Amino acid sequence: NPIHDRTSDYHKYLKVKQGDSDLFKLTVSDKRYIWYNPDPKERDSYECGEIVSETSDSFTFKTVDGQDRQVKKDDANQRNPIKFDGVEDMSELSYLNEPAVFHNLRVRYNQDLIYTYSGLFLVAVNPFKRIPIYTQEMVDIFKGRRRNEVAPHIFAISDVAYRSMLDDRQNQSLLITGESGAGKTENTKKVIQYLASVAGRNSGVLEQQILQANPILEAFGNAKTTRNNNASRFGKFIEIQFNSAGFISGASIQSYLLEKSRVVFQSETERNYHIFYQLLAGATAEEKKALHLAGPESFNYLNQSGCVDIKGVSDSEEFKITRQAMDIVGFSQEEQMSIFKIIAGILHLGNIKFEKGAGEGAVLKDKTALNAASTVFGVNPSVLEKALMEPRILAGRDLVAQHLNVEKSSSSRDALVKALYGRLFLWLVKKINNVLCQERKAYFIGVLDISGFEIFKVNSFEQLCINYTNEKLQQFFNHHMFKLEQEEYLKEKINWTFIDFGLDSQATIDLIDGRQPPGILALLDEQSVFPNATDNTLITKLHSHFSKKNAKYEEPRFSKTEFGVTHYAGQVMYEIQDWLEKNKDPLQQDLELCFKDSSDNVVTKLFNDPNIASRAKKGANFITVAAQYKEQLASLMATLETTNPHFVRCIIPNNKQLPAKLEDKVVLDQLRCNGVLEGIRITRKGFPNRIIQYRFGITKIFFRAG
Ligand SMILES: Nc1ncnc2c1ncn2[C@@H]1O[C@H](COP(=O)(O)OP(=O)(O)NP(=O)(O)O)[C@@H](O)[C@H]1O
Ligand SMILES: Cc1ccc2c(c1)C(=O)[C@]1(O)CCN(c3ccccc3)C1=N2
Ligand SMILES: [Mg+2]
Repeated sequence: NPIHDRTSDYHKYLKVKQGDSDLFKLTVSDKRYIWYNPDPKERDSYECGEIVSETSDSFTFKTVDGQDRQVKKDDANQRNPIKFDGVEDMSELSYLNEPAVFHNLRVRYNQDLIYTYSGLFLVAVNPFKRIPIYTQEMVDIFKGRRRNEVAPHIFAISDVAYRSMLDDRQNQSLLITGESGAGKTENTKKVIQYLASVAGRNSGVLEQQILQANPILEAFGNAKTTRNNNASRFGKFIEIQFNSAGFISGASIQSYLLEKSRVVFQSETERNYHIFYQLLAGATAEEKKALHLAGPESFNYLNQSGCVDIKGVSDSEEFKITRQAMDIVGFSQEEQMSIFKIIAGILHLGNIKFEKGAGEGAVLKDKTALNAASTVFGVNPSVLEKALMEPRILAGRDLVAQHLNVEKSSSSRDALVKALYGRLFLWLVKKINNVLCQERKAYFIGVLDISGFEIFKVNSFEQLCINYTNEKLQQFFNHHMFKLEQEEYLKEKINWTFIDFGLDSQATIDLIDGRQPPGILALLDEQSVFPNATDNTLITKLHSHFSKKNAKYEEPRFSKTEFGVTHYAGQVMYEIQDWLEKNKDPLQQDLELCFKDSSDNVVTKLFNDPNIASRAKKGANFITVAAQYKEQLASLMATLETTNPHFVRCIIPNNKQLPAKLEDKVVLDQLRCNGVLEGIRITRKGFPNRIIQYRFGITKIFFRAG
């Protein structure tokens, strides 16, 4: 049994190494220790001091450099006896304080033990290197094991959810939180791997298709940002579906709004979506001539950020892997070829250069890029040129050809690019779901992988929606861990004094999405239909409603175009430029009419299939992106409320994507804003189990521990 064999790989990579006689000596020491700050300006930098004396209310301890200091017992962060260092479940610690919890994660992380329980939920600290704990042999070890029978692991919480699903006949979710780069997408994939394996299984083709969906989604929906070389730029909820017997019967991917803006613009050092680099690196021979391709430096949409490759990644090899996944999932050769024509066409569109005509209207003097795009998309270049520079609109009921200047023509060309790419992405997910989901499900385990909290030098509308999604997820953790839990204790009247755990994201949520008094998204929508609005009237309206009024909002003194939201994970300043256009998300109807006539069978579907190309109305206006965002988030939250949730908190070790480098302030900020210590305390002080060290409740008896 590998669990008990100290030579096994399980022991070697998932268990705390045996300590030596010198460590034994230290472990039976009668000395006692304290975690203190050498510099009180930096509360997160701790050293260990020996406690050398005490009074009824203070400790005196030695500092690393010697000099003795005193501290009130009520302010003291005592160090755990060292037999606790490496403990698998931190609810076992005697002293529950910040430096002690960090220390335990630190000891485990120093020996590549990245998973640790923190009471009821799992903490996963990103190793930023490969650790061989996800093999089939590891999978087989965890299969069917109760949590306290095996070491902490993403496989274990996955098995727990799978047995709860069987035993309780109840849908489950696995909610994996974390800032950008923390490990959500990798851990998501391990949960899927594990479930596909243990739920069977000779009848392996579906399981393979499920796994192969990922390189396709990542190639199109992930990109290098400053926070993650493989940042997810869309959120997803993956439903792994099981028949009533408990075997996997299918899967279905719910994808959320994609950051289409990245197709046309990337900040310094970032990349566009991986697929563009994969194509240009990995085509073939006649693909490059058939698609009129050259290198990334030759395309405006890839030559701006100064970064065309990612250390340790071969875009040409990844292209082979993406195509191989497209084959396995079932995309035809003609379908793959049309997918790449659309990628190539986008890049050609981005190389159109509009310039000033005799008058204010733009003209196109060099049509090389226009012609190449039109060739690959299968559209008429003269019709496309006219739809870009001279689109027709109604003015009242009259039909009037506009003549757009350079800036507007360029923006319209970008709008067409973003629509093509976002619609292609939706089409990819739809095609995948049609393959993966071929049976009605009895049960599901849903795994949520959102885009993680992020802060850049410039934060725009996309960042506010990403960070709001993260705030809402933290609140769902707070609701589950603290608020519902104490609501039960009351509904049962069990002698329980309510405890304020001081974690409540409600104020920030009402600021962003309040109705009600109206929050930020509601005012954005109101401005979006006001004929006379500008990004400046919008910011003025926000300040008017919130400045010196809402405690989570800040009107900054250093800028007239930004506002601050105090999120659970820190304040973010948001630049208002282009918000009304991003929210309206316009696309000239003459461009749509041009692409509806495409000779290409995939392009034609992107523009004629209503599930892909149609947009809902609200009154006399198309539904705004903020409204679409809210519908998606509301649908997710409604789904989660039907499941029994399991939480995995991914923690990034530093801001440099490096292994073996824990950064104290970075880690501790996450431990605080994630509510990890509060989560351990409720576990310890509360009454985790109730049917039908104790309380007799009105209709159940509640159990502690044990
Ligand atoms: N358990 C792991 N083993 C090995 N490498 C990992 C692990 N978890 C994370 N990584 C590395 O860390 C990188 C970022 O992790 P990822 O799971 O993509 O982050 P994320 O939380 O999904 N970020 P985002 O999509 O931007 O919100 C990965 O590409 C891997 O290099
Ligand atoms: C549950 C949910 C709902 C909406 C979402 C997300 C998740 C995301 O993670 C994103 O898919 C990440 C990008 N993003 C987005 C992009 C542009 C505009 C608004 C949101 C997101 N919206
Ligand atoms: Mg991700």
